[PDB]
Amino acid sequence: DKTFPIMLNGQVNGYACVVGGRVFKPLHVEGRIDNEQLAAIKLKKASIYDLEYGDVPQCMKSDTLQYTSDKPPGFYNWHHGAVQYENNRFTVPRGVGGKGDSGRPILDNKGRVVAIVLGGVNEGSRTALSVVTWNQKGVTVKDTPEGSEPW
Amino acid sequence: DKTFPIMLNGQVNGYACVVGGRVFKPLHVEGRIDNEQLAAIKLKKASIYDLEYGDVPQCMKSDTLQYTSDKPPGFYNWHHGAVQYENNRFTVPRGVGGKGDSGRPILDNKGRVVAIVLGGVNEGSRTALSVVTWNQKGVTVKDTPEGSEPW
Amino acid sequence: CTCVAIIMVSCVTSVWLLCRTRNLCITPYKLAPNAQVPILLALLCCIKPTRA
Repeated sequence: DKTFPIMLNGQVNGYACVVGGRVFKPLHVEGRIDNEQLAAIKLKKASIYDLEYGDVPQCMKSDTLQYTSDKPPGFYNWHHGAVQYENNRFTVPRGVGGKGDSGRPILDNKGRVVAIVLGGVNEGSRTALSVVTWNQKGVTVKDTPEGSEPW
Repeated sequence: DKTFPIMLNGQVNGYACVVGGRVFKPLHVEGRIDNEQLAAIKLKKASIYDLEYGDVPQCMKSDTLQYTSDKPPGFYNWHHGAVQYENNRFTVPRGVGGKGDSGRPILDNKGRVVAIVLGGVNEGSRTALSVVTWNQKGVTVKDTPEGSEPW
Repeated sequence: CTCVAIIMVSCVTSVWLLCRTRNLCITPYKLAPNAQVPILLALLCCIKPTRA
């Protein structure tokens, strides 16, 4: 796949994903993308959806395909495991869910991204993810649990 | 060990070392360290005692330890060879004594850094090195033999 | 106006040489944090207390 990291003071504190048409980078992290083809892109602020400008050149457009509605509870892959739930994400166990991780795509079995992880460090017995999601008819929402500290 | 060099338009002309709690850099060279974590640090200038600022955090700190007291004239290791001298520096043969070898640490048998070279290109059959060290009670002094060019 | 110029120049010069004396107090001893520190050079001549 393709997900270039964001580095502030040398170390890695976040990752920026590229969806088809627009590159999505969280703004609760700060730093600079190491790609010279991506650092020249203008930064456009938004709400906590964390938009950025889709000034991707025509040579390498459409990196990943997003996934619309009709989403089963199913089994969905994840960079450090798997999440099996639709309304929120699966309460993944401890260990996974550290720091410097927010920005990972959550893909289906076909490789279609359905979410972008932002928060939910610790949620009791198992940590619950705070992701952005597309609703029942394709509008982007933000889903959070109560008392979820960001990354 | 960890001793990152100093870059200036591609060619190597200086070396920067990391001690327990601080970083060092000689003043006879100009250039930028290629490490991004070692480039944002406020390196403050000083006198011949060579005070710099180790503002990097703990998680990579103390790659090597500075030498304690009770210094014999016995065996000391070196990047190009070995040295056996405490009051002065040993008459190493040719090959070492070129250009851009400033800042290379001088270590003991137990991997502990004793001195940091700054000069002494070629003094005939016997080559001396102008280094810094701690004299008797840990006070950091600078030793320069006669006719020591900046090397 | 000439008298306040002397009291301003000599004030910022005497504390300039004192700041050089304050700076040279430390760089013998900040270079080796493992070395012990005398009690005369800690608070009387210089400012730095015992740390770490």
